[PDB]
Amino acid sequence: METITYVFIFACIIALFFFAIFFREPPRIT
Amino acid sequence: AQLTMIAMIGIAGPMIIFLLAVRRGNL
Amino acid sequence: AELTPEVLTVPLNSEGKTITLTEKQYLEGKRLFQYACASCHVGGITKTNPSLDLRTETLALATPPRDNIEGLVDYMKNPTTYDGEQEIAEVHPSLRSADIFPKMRNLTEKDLVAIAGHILVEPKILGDKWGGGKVYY
Amino acid sequence: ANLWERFCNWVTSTDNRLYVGWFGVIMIPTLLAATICFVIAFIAAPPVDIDGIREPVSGSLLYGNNIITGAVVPSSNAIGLHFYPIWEAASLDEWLYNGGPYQLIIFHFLLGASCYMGRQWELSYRLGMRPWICVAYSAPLASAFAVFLIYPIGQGSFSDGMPLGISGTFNFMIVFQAEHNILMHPFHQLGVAGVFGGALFCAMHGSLVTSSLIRETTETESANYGYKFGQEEETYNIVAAHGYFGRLIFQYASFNNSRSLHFFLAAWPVVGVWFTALGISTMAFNLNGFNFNHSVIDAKGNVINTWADIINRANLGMEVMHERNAHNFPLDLA
Amino acid sequence: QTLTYDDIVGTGLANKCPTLDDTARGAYPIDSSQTYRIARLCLQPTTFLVKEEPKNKRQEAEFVPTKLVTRETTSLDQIQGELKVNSDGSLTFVEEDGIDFQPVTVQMAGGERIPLLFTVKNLVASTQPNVTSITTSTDFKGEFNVPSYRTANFLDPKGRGLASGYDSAIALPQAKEEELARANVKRFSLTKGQISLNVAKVDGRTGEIAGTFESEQLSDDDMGAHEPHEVKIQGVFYASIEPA
Amino acid sequence: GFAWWAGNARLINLSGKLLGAHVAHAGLIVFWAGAMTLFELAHFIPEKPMYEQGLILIPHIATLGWGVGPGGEVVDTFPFFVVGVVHLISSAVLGFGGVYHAIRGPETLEEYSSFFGYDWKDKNKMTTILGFHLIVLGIGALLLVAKAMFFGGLYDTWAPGGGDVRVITNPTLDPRVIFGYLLKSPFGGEGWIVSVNNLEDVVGGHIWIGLICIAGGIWHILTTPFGWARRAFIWSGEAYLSYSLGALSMMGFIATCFVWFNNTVYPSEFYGPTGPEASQAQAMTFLIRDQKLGANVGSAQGPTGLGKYLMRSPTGEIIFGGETMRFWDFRGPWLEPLRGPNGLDLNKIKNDIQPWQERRAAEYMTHAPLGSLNSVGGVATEINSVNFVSPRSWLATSHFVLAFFFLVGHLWHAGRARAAAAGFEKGIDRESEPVLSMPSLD
Amino acid sequence: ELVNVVDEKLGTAYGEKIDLNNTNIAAFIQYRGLYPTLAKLIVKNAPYESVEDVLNIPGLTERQKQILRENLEHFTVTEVETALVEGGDRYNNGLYK
Amino acid sequence: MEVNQLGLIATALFVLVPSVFLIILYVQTESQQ
Amino acid sequence: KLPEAYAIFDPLVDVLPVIPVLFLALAFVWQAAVGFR
Ligand SMILES: CCCCCCCCCCCCCCCCCC(=O)OC[C@H](CO[C@@H]1O[C@H](CO[C@H]2O[C@H](CO)[C@H](O)[C@H](O)[C@H]2O)[C@H](O)[C@H](O)[C@H]1O)OC(=O)CCCCCCCCCCCCCCCCC
Ligand code: CLA
Ligand code: CLA
Ligand code: CLA
Ligand code: CLA
Ligand code: CLA
Ligand code: HEC
Ligand SMILES: CC1=C(/C=C/C(C)=C/C=C/C(C)=C/C=C/C=C(C)/C=C/C=C(C)/C=C/C2=C(C)CCCC2(C)C)C(C)(C)CCC1
Ligand SMILES: CC1=C(/C=C/C(C)=C/C=C/C(C)=C/C=C/C=C(C)/C=C/C=C(C)/C=C/C2=C(C)CCCC2(C)C)C(C)(C)CCC1
Ligand SMILES: CC1=C(/C=C/C(C)=C/C=C/C(C)=C/C=C/C=C(C)/C=C/C=C(C)/C=C/C2=C(C)CCCC2(C)C)C(C)(C)CCC1
Ligand code: OEY
Ligand SMILES: [Cl-]
Ligand SMILES: [Cl-]
Ligand SMILES: [Fe+2]
Repeated sequence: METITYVFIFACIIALFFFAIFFREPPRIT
Repeated sequence: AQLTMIAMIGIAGPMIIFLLAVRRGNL
Repeated sequence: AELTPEVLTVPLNSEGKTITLTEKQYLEGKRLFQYACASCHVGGITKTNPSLDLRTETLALATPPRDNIEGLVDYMKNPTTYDGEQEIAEVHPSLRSADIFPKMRNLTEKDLVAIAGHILVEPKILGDKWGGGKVYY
Repeated sequence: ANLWERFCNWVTSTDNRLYVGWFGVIMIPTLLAATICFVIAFIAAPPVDIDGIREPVSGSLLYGNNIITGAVVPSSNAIGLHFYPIWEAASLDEWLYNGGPYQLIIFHFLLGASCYMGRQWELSYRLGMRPWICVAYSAPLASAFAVFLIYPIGQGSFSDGMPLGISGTFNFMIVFQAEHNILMHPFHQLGVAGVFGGALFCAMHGSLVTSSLIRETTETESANYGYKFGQEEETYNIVAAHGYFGRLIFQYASFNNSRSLHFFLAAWPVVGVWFTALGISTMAFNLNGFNFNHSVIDAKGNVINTWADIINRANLGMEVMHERNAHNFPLDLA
Repeated sequence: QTLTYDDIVGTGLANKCPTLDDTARGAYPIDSSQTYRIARLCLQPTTFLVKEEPKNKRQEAEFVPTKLVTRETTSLDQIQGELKVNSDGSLTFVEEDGIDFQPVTVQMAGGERIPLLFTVKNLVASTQPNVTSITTSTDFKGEFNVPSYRTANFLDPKGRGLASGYDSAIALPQAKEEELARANVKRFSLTKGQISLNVAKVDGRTGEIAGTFESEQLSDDDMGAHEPHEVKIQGVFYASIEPA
Repeated sequence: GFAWWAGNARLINLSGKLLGAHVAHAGLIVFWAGAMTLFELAHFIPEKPMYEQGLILIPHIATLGWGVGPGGEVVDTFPFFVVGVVHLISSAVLGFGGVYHAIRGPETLEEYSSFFGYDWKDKNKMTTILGFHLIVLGIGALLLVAKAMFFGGLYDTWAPGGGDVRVITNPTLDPRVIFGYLLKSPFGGEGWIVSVNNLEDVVGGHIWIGLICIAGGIWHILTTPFGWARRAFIWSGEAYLSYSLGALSMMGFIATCFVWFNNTVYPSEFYGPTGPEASQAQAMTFLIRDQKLGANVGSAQGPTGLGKYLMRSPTGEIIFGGETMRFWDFRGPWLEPLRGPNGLDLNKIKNDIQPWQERRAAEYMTHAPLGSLNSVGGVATEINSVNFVSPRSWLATSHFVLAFFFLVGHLWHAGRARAAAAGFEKGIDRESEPVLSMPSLD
Repeated sequence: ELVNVVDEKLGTAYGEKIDLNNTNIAAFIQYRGLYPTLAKLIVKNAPYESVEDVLNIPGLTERQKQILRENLEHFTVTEVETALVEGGDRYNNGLYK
Repeated sequence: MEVNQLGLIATALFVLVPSVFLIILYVQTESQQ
Repeated sequence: KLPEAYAIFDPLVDVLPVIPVLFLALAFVWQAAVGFR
């Protein structure tokens, strides 16, 4: 149960990276 | 003394700058 | 505390006699011990055979007793095993083996007395640290 | 329109969301190999005989470890510096007992990170930038090379490289202190100066700029909405910052030139970390931190201890305990 | 031809015992008077078999095969010792010395590691009576000693040992100690093993022999922490005989 | 354009002042080699091993066969004096040339002579100067061969009877051997070219290298670069600097490992034992001592269950036990007499260890390359008494450090060369910022 | 029922004399003329049933016998403890300094 | 392993409660525009 | 030790190897003399 918890949190961080890179707030000039 | 010789040697370089600048050469 | 004549008074032989060294001889000997012996014997141990050390009590149970100037001078000439049963000049530095241990070549007789005197004095100064190893560092 | 020219054009394109490039062509596969092997082994690898004494060490979550204690464990001392790819093992079981994943991960990783550094040069050229961001990154890259490759080379074994784990990292640095005394080594001290100093200048520069933001917002909104990405005008008043900081110390201890300031910010930590990387790398060949053990003695010859001797007592305690079943002879010469 | 170190190094051949030619169907005759030593005895395992535990009553567990995970580090070699002739014609080999142990760990299905001290220490092995010649039908049967896989200085991962180490679970200061007795008190086992050596080849001229061996012994018990498994080793051997 | 702290960059297009900078700097090199040898000889006590004396240059001269006899004993110090004096004197002549060309000589060479003048962008002239220097180096390599074969030989730590100066009459020519080393894995038990372990292969490889260098020199005099090379490279002074910084970095790294692992062209007689050697020596030392007391070293089970003194490598070879199991690829003259075909031979161990090998083992275990920055010998926890740091650590560490900064210098100047060649080394043209003319990524 | 057999042995003569069947060979440095030669002989020819058996080692010179007699009272014998004599531990028990 | 039984719910809420708070705030931000 | 005929120059030779270091220092005297032009 501890193993599943660690891998779950790790996997959520990877998903988050995917969203943060590809579904970011596009930076727009002024 | 080894402190004697490394004094005559260490003064050489700065003496070259000194002579050249008070004779006003290509520095 | 300081390096007094009591400290510097060590046994000359097993009969009972004593010689009193000078500060000069002592610092002389320490210096030659570093040149010729500390690579194996730093601190009074023996790196290449730690079961044998330079503690005065160990030397006194050596055959030929070695806890005196003469024992030690002799050992530096014609070393033996601890029971005196075999000469070991071929694998231990000594004047007899100075062809194969070149550092022993320039050791005069008085150099030997200094070295031997340092060996006997140091345990009087450092106590257990002499020959005790890393436990006492 | 030529097929290879088309491929060369996509490879080096500046329109890809993530730049590939020629360095990226090595980086991508090598980092995926290292990453995928690391994640699998961190979760599920069985115990590894790191010191070659048939004393396996459990590193993975499934074998009783948590996040803090887990590691991918270094390859066996029996292997030394020998190359241990999977195909040199009789079986994956053998490879796992003997530590083969550690080699796969660190060699792919070092390659891929080296290319990461090349990639930074390369995108800078395609964008018309100056080129030296990659020189900055070479400080951490060198540091990774030191703990994963150089130190194992000098000591003769990947079993003494840094574990890929949090507690394994600590084991590494404790045993390093006992065998080298990194703390008394000047190149580590510059590392500390590099890293303390960089955190300091990080905070200063951040506090000085924030202090001198030009009022562009109300109290109800984040000051951050006063900068618009790509605006031409600076967003703070460097003369107000210089006037503040010059008075806090004195005038000529404070920068008025933003280019010198930012170069200084780059140079300080990069250089201190270069040194600390070189410290690991030179203690790899046993040129160790200063030794002042028994350097002060009294007039009789008594040892008068110093803080350096107390350090030595600690170092001795680490020495006699580490790898407690692995030494048969009195000197731990590697 | 016999090879040099630099021919062998890194091949794995160093772990292989010498082989005899298939032509070698001789007989080495034994002068009951004269005495003989074994100059070299070499044992190469090829197969590690471990006995399972069958859960319930006399369901008689089997010997199941295992994967070697410790590589080409298993052979015994340079073993030497008296080869005697007894009153009754039997030959008895008494081991004296040699590289006569190797630690091995093998892996059973499911992943369990089984370490063992593959050994013939103190081997005494004896033919049938009235040998008079060693031949491709001669059998040596013997027993040997299997000391603890770890010796007395071994420290377990929490600092506990037999001739050294802590005597308690120092990380659990006020735990009840009786549950921990078996882990806290290390003991040193010394068991017996059995070997059969079957000569299948003989060079009458040279006095070399080779063949096949089966031995049975116990695996490591982790200084009494858990119960051992019975192991069976199969492999090939090589000896050379010399007049005393 | 350049600041005082980038002041040497002002010489890029002044071939005359740049010739002077190079020649005066070559004088500093020859000067150091000269003074330092004389400093080492002034301090040299012949009854002490060289490696107890902080000597790094004298061992280089001894290894070339001068000054020494059997076993590495020093027998005649006059060749060490000579090598220092000659270097020393020759530096004045380079220094003279160097300050002449930097201060008074023609500031640019091209007006004075079209032979010595160069423009960095002239691909033919640059390949021609490269051609000349390739030949010089070819000659240098053959000087090593000439010494080995016609002027005394070289020191051979492997020569039977303790090592000795030996003339080399059958150099290895077989390209399979010589280029075989270039193809060996750099990993353990393999060593790439750092494993070279006999002088025949050393001398043979240098014949090859000298021929290849002379042929390439001639090739590069007679050719101009092909179009694939022309389009692949930047052609500028700073770019050529960057290429050479890359190469010296690589070579520095190689030399690091060579002085750390190799005991043929760095004889341990002179340089002290390698790390692996000293570790193997300790296991030998205690095997010898315990066997003398009655221990059966082949049958002693150690705490882990592996042999206390002897175990098996992963490919089966009988090797020393304890942590030095990592060092079983070590080969050395005091230890090979105990090796048979299966690794270390138990009957040779039991019967044929000589005293000289006992002495050498003890000597090397107590002179391992461990010590402090302030030259306290040994592990970090040892007390002051022994003033020793192995030359092998001094040379390994120093050349690691230099190699690393030259790789940094390689990156520095390569990226700058690229940016200068395309014209944005000074920054981004506000009126033509390339990103502002690209589509956005999202 | 689980005892540490090395600790038990410390409660016998082993814990106060040189035990001819169990003690590591370095201990013979404690008395005069016993190490290395006689200590080598004594360890090789263990075990012994009484202390006095040491004198029936073939090869002793009469001076070796005399040395042993001067030291018989520093010797004891107790049952061989497997844990103290396996692994070659009578020659090297992992203790140095 | 003999781990603390309440570690799980401690962890689940430590993730869930703050994360949910941010998600509420973000979603109602996005639907202002 | 140097040949006896050169013994007089022992203390000069003990100082000689530091001289290349002194050329580095010298470039900074020169540049202070011209104002780091
Ligand atoms: C994000 C953007 C980028 C996109 C990238 C692409 C996305 C896709 C990502 C790929 C993710 C891959 C995940 C890799 C899993 C690796 C599995 C492994 O290694 O698993 C391998 C398995 C494991 O094998 C078994 O592995 C076991 C290992 O057991 C261990 O593990 C067990 C648990 O399983 C227990 O713990 C056990 O006790 C322990 O010992 C035993 O050793 C068995 O004997 C052994 O057979 O083997 C098998 O059969 C393997 C089959 C190969 C057999 C060899 C035949 C030769 C073929 C070589 C194929 C090369 C591949 C082609 C390359 C390219 C082609 C163009
Ligand atoms: C063959 C080697 C080589 C050569 C010929 C050059 C040549 C050049 N370099 Mg490069 N460089 C090199 C190696 C080399 N470099 C290395 C190895 C690095 C990485 C460390 C660099 C990093 C580098 C940078 C960052 C820059 C140059 C620049 C330049 C140009 C001007 C340099 C100058 O005026 O220095 C003037 C010399 C000094 C200011 C003194 C340097 C002081 C050093 C750092 C102290 C070292 C002290 C030492 C460790 C011990 C001291 C002991 C004590 C007792 C005194 C010039 C073309 C500049 C450039 O881009 O121009 C185009 C520039 O900005 N160099
Ligand atoms: C090995 C190191 C080295 C070398 C060989 C050079 C060489 C050179 N530099 Mg660089 N430089 C260096 C290090 C070096 N530098 C460092 C560390 C810095 C940082 C401060 C600089 C900064 C620098 C700047 C800022 C400039 C140069 C320039 C020059 C050139 C002209 C100097 C001049 O006008 O002299 C003027 C100086 C003098 C007349 C003073 C006298 C110095 C003499 C030569 C000392 C010799 C003493 C010696 C014991 C005599 C032996 C004689 C005997 C053998 C016969 C010259 C080729 C200049 C250049 O490129 O010109 C376009 C230039 O602008 N250099
Ligand atoms: C690689 C170094 C190098 C290079 C490329 C040059 C190049 C040049 N020099 Mg300089 N010079 C150098 C080193 C160098 N020199 C040195 C070391 C000194 C001091 C000895 C001088 C002193 C010097 C002066 C005083 C003058 C020049 C002049 C010239 C120009 C004409 C040379 C010529 O045709 O002379 C004719 C060439 C010869 C007679 C060559 C004969 C063979 C030589 C001497 C021996 C070669 C052997 C070998 C390769 C190296 C020595 C062996 C040693 C390693 C043991 C030319 C630009 C002249 C100039 O431009 O002034 C306006 C000038 O007057 N040079
Ligand atoms: C200082 C040495 C030196 C330098 C700087 C050069 C420089 C050059 N050479 Mg010359 N060359 C030399 C020595 C040198 N050469 C010698 C001695 C020979 C005789 C064999 C040659 C033969 C030669 C030929 C025949 C040609 C050149 C060409 C060129 C140009 C292109 C180089 C290029 O693209 O290679 C970069 C390298 C590659 C593109 C291929 C990589 C191959 C290596 C072996 C990969 C291995 C790297 C590995 C990681 C390191 C370990 C080594 C491994 C073998 C173990 C360039 C001007 C070309 C040219 O235009 O001629 C006019 C050409 O066709 N050179
Ligand atoms: C601080 C400056 C410095 C100093 C003092 C040193 C000092 C040294 N280096 Mg290092 N080095 C440095 C910077 C420095 N280096 C840098 C920046 C790099 C690049 C990263 C290197 C890369 C490097 C390598 C790759 C190697 C060294 C090596 C060495 C050592 C030997 C040098 C030698 O013999 O050259 C060789 C000399 C020459 C090339 C000059 C010409 C010599 C001729 C050809 C010799 C002819 C001899 C012949 C037999 C005569 C026979 C004639 C017969 C007929 C009578 C020496 C201690 C060597 C070493 O020991 O490493 C452990 C080595 O392999 N260095
Ligand atoms: C510098 C000249 C010395 C001096 C004065 C001594 N040693 Fe050594 N030592 C070494 C070894 C391996 C032994 C044991 C020999 C044996 O019995 O097998 C010794 C022993 C001694 C003793 C006797 C100590 C005792 O308790 O009886 C003495 C007095 C002694 N040494 C003095 C090893 C080494 C070395 C290893 C290379 C070196 C060097 C030296 N010793 C140097 C010296
Ligand atoms: C071999 C020989 C010789 C030669 C020699 C020579 C070659 C010398 C030279 C020398 C030199 C070459 C010298 C130099 C020196 C210099 C110096 C002494 C320096 C100083 C410096 C300083 C001190 C600095 C400072 C500063 C400044 C200025 C500014 C900035 C800051 C600072 C602080 C850094 C002779 C002749 C003797 C003869 C015999 C032998
Ligand atoms: C350019 C320049 C520079 C540099 C320079 C240089 C680098 C220099 C060089 C110089 C040199 C490089 C010098 C050298 C010299 C040398 C000499 C001058 C020599 C002499 C010697 C002698 C005298 C010897 C003698 C003897 C003998 C014979 C025997 C033994 C003893 C004796 C040693 C005594 C600088 C940066 C500063 C600045 C800028 C410019
Ligand atoms: C002497 C000797 C020897 C021999 C050796 C030899 C013979 C060597 C060789 C060497 C070699 C023969 C080398 C090679 C090298 C190469 C290299 C190092 C290369 C490089 C390359 C690069 C760098 C490239 C780059 C690039 C790319 C990739 C892409 C395009 C662009 C460019 C071009 C940039 C021996 C060991 C036997 C022994 C001892 C002594
Ligand atoms: O430090 Mn102490 O030294 Ca380098 O090895 Mn010997 O012991 Mn072991 O295995 Mn990793 O650690
Ligand atoms: Cl540890
Ligand atoms: Cl060990
Ligand atoms: Fe900023």
